[PDB]
Amino acid sequence: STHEPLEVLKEETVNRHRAIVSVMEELEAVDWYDQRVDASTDPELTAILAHNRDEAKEHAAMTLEWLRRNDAKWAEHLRTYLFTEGPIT
Amino acid sequence: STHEPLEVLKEETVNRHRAIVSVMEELEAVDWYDQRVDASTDPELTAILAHNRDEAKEHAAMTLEWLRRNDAKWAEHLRTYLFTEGPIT
Amino acid sequence: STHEPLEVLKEETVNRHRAIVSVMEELEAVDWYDQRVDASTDPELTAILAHNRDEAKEHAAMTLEWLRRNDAKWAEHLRTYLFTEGPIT
Amino acid sequence: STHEPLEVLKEETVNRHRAIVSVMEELEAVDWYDQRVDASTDPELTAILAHNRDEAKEHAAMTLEWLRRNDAKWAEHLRTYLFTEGPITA
Amino acid sequence: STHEPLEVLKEETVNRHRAIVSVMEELEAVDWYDQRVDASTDPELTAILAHNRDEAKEHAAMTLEWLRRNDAKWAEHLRTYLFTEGPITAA
Amino acid sequence: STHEPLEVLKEETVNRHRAIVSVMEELEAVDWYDQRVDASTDPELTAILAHNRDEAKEHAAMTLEWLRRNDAKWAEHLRTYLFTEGPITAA
Amino acid sequence: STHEPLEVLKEETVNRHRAIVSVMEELEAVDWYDQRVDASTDPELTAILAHNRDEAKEHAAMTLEWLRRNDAKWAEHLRTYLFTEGPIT
Amino acid sequence: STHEPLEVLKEETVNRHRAIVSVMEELEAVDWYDQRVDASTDPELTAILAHNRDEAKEHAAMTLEWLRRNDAKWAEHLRTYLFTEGPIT
Amino acid sequence: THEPLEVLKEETVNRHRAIVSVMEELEAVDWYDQRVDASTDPELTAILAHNRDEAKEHAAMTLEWLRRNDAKWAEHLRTYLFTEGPIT
Amino acid sequence: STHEPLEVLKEETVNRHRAIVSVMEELEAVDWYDQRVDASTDPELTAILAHNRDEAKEHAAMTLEWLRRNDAKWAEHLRTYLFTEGPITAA
Ligand SMILES: [Ca+2]
Ligand SMILES: [Ca+2]
Ligand SMILES: [Ca+2]
Ligand SMILES: [Ca+2]
Ligand SMILES: [Ca+2]
Ligand SMILES: [Ca+2]
Ligand SMILES: [Ca+2]
Ligand SMILES: [Ca+2]
Ligand SMILES: [Ca+2]
Ligand SMILES: [Ca+2]
Repeated sequence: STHEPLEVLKEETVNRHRAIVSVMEELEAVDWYDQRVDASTDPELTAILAHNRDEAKEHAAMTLEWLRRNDAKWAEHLRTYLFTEGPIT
Repeated sequence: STHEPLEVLKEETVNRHRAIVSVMEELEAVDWYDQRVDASTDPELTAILAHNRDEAKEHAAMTLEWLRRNDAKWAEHLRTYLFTEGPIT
Repeated sequence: STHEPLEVLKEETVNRHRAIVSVMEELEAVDWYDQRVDASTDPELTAILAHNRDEAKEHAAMTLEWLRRNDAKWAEHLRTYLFTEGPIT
Repeated sequence: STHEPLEVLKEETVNRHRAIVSVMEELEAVDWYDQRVDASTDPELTAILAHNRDEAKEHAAMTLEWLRRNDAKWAEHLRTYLFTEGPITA
Repeated sequence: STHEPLEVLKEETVNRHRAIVSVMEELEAVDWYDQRVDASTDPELTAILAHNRDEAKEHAAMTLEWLRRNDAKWAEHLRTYLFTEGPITAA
Repeated sequence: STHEPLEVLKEETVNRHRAIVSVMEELEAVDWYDQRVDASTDPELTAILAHNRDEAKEHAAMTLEWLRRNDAKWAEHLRTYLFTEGPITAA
Repeated sequence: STHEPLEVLKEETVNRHRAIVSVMEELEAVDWYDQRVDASTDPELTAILAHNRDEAKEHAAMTLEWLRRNDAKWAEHLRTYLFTEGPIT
Repeated sequence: STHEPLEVLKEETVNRHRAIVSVMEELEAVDWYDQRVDASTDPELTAILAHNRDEAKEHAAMTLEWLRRNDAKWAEHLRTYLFTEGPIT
Repeated sequence: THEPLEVLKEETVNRHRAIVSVMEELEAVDWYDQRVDASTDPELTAILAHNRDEAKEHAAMTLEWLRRNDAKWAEHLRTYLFTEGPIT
Repeated sequence: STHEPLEVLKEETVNRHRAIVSVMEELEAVDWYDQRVDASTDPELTAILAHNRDEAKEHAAMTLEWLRRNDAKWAEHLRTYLFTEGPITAA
């Protein structure tokens, strides 16, 4: 799944790759589920989709915390912006 | 770029979609630049890749804070896990 | 995301499409997470990956039950084969 | 077709991957056949498409049962939700 | 799924399109199932994969017959080569 | 092109893979050409596209006969459905 | 199949697009068949693959001639290079 | 980028593969550039797109000539159809 | 385009046409250069190398168009192109 | 991610591949961000998308300068066309 041969990648880079691709996939599921929630015409399906959507958000947050704890720039940049109140830029 | 027709999607669902795909694309850049930092045999190139990598993390962090502020479950789940101690699970 | 124009599709066919593609995406996550569990060299990440894997199984099971309740041949075939003993064929 | 190198995967993981990808592909045929069934304007084709659709559902059910027999969490989560009444999110 | 807009396609062209992509997908399943059958190390799964494989061949054959009945050049070319005996590049 | 590593695939499985992906690719061409035949506004091009469409049908037919000769379930199911009359799903 | 909306494309541009992608698809078949001919271990299959390879070349040549007749600079550049002797550059 | 293992491919097959994919990519650029030419509303951009378009045609023609010189059936079939009059089929 | 053309400004769409063109020429530059290294036929190698370097030229032309038509492209290309010393 | 085997590629070819795909990806982000900037109906998001858009341009320029320094034909052609006046096709 990597762009460079594993041969040249440090173990920490590959573990971070595993986490990053996990966040990406959960983010995608969040988005597609939210779209289906809006478009669904069956309320029983809509409740299932909306539930799965919100657990995908939890999966992403758990993996993002792992990245925060194992990558200094992630911790630094996440600390600057997350859980703030003023204008983001 | 959306999976359901825009006509059935709420405005704010589409704006969250724009933010989520942005975070996904910045996450992909972080992973790919990080792999290329490891594999590059040109130090001047490596310094550029590393700089771009870490700015992609900042772009992800800003856009993520926007998601947190505009989605009740992103705020709940991010609050649960980010900058915590002890087992993420 | 549909192969035929929404004008010619029954509303229920589109709802079933929303469910099928959700299950497919959950199955993909189960598989990918399980492969990352085997390959991970960080025990914390492995624990997150395994947790997300097993919740993806739950999401699939939930959505599959919706299909079962909303499609006569899913109900027939799932009842023939699930929770059985002896050769599946 | 695996995302991690086969050297690091347990044999059982790779066999479950084979089953999972099989279920995914049968589900996709189910969805596409059903959409084609709605859109077809040839009755003889529609009958073939609907026949193939419903056998794809059967292939998926067979492979899902194998997964249930070979994975404790699949067996648990399928047990909880399949063949129930009432809200699924309960 | 079509490469040209539906407005310019004849209805029968679109029906043949539906038949063709079905056959393609059944063929893809035949091939992947057979590879997984070779590679599987679990005999219970292998029996399932092989059963699904051969049912996919049936799905392809059924849809192929529909194409044969609804397209004269399919009928011509399938008649030239199927169920023959000699070298195939000569019939 | 294979979904499992070559070192676990039997040679005959890989040859059938080569034949199957060939039929799939010719089928794709038949469909795409036929759609372009409907949409084209230049008659000289249309005649070329149709010629190519129908030669793609022949390529698929030749390769299908190889499959029939090299796989007993292809032989069985194709014999059941090709060149028949009456409902296809009842043969 | 077009990258710009059909309503802004001239009709001649769309016909050339039909021809160009046909040549591309036939070129791909020539290449893929030639690789399979080299790799095949069944002589009866190989003869079929090679027959189809060389017909895909004929299809490409035919379609390219239509393009040549319908595009002034296809005609000019093909006339410059085809059927020459000496370094192509 | 080849479909069969390089170990079983003949040297000439791999070189023709490099030439064929090059012709394919130049043809694609001709088509996409021509579509952008029709749709562009900036005259300076349009001039660049058309200029690059006609050079991609020259690149394809050069590479096709190499194929003609290095493949007897390309030579036969191009000779049959290129620079002719009357019905191509 | 990733958003509907009806919500996009006309200049935005023209910059899209330019950006995707540069991207496709860059990809050709990269693929041609890899093929130049791997080619075992001398006349082919010369064609690939010629096509490679013309794609670079196409990219340069289309980038200049962007520079003339986007103030941030002009600023950032002015900051870094043709400089001495560390790029970061 | 290379199309030829790494064995046969010169090291500078692989490093230029790393630079080129980086530029492509930053360019893609410039384009997608700008289209999202046009289409966004939330001004706080728009400000983020637009800031990110303009930093992608800087990333592209930095990497392009590296290519210019490491490739004579990039240096030649960029010198011909960048920061000029008049018809671009003629300089
Ligand atoms: Ca605070
Ligand atoms: Ca990207
Ligand atoms: Ca996914
Ligand atoms: Ca499929
Ligand atoms: Ca056998
Ligand atoms: Ca094809
Ligand atoms: Ca023929
Ligand atoms: Ca391209
Ligand atoms: Ca125009
Ligand atoms: Ca030039």
